[PDB]
Amino acid sequence: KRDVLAELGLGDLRPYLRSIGDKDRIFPKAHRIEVVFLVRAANYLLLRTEGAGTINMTTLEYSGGAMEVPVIQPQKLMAVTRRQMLQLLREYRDSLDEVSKRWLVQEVIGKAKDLGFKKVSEEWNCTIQGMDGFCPHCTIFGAALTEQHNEKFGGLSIGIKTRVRFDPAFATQRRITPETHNKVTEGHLSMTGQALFSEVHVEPGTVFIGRAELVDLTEPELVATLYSLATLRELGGRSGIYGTVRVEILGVKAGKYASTTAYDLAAENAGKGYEEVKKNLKERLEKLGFTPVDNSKLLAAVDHKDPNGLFKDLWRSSIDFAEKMVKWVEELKGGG
Ligand SMILES: [Zn+2]
Repeated sequence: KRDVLAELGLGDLRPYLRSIGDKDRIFPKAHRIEVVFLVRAANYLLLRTEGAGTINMTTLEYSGGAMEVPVIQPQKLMAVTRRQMLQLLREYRDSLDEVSKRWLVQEVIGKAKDLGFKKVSEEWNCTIQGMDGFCPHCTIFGAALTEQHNEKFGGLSIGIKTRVRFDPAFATQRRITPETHNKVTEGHLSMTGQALFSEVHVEPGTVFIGRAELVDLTEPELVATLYSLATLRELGGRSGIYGTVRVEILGVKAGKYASTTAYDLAAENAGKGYEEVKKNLKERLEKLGFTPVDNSKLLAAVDHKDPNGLFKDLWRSSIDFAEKMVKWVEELKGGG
């Protein structure tokens, strides 16, 4: 049958992936898959801080000196990527006919009901902001679950941590609107000036270098994660980044330890523009032992609107995880 990993150059990843139905899905394996990607601003990108300590600008140190560049912080990357997976899940849902819908209701939603989950309407939906605690975006990117989500969690707080960890994504050039009139206030303090980066306008064409580590994923979870990234376009919501981007996956590598970081890659490419960066990066990734990814092939090999395509296996994988999670909670709570 169909083998999307083989269609992409990605067959050698298999030994490193988890299998749906594995009794030990909750137990971690001591390896990771690095994914390196590019984010390019189509129009202007607007960056906004969200609370004390959040940043839009950061320093790249490199051979010729130091430059402060725009940066997309990890929790913004999380927010937009998970919001995209969620939208793809909604479109999958809306692609179902009566036959495939009953599959979802009976084989997925029903199974979730049996497992104690409360958000089990036959009309499926989840948010990014309640959450069901069993859908692919919840299980992959994480959630804080309580008795509100699952009737078996009385007196318990159950945390799912993300299995997709983002580096910050770093711009290679300081291409921002010169702006002196941002203003922030709190009580009797106010702040303005050129160096206030509460809001940043990143110029069209700016490229950011990104990296993520993907751990303990199954095949469809991995592919759907790559695909959610690759299909990012309109960014918004409440995540502090707003505008249109194009994202390209450049390469993956499995290993016990990471071979690179977004920061180092960007620093290597300080001052350089899109085409030069992409060229340099492709070479660097090859030297680092990365398997190239054909972003165009990725987009075509996955049809999230096919009722029996990858997103079916994604849902199977998610409910599998959720089952193992519930079992783990019951087996480790120590009675009661
Ligand atoms: Zn969910």
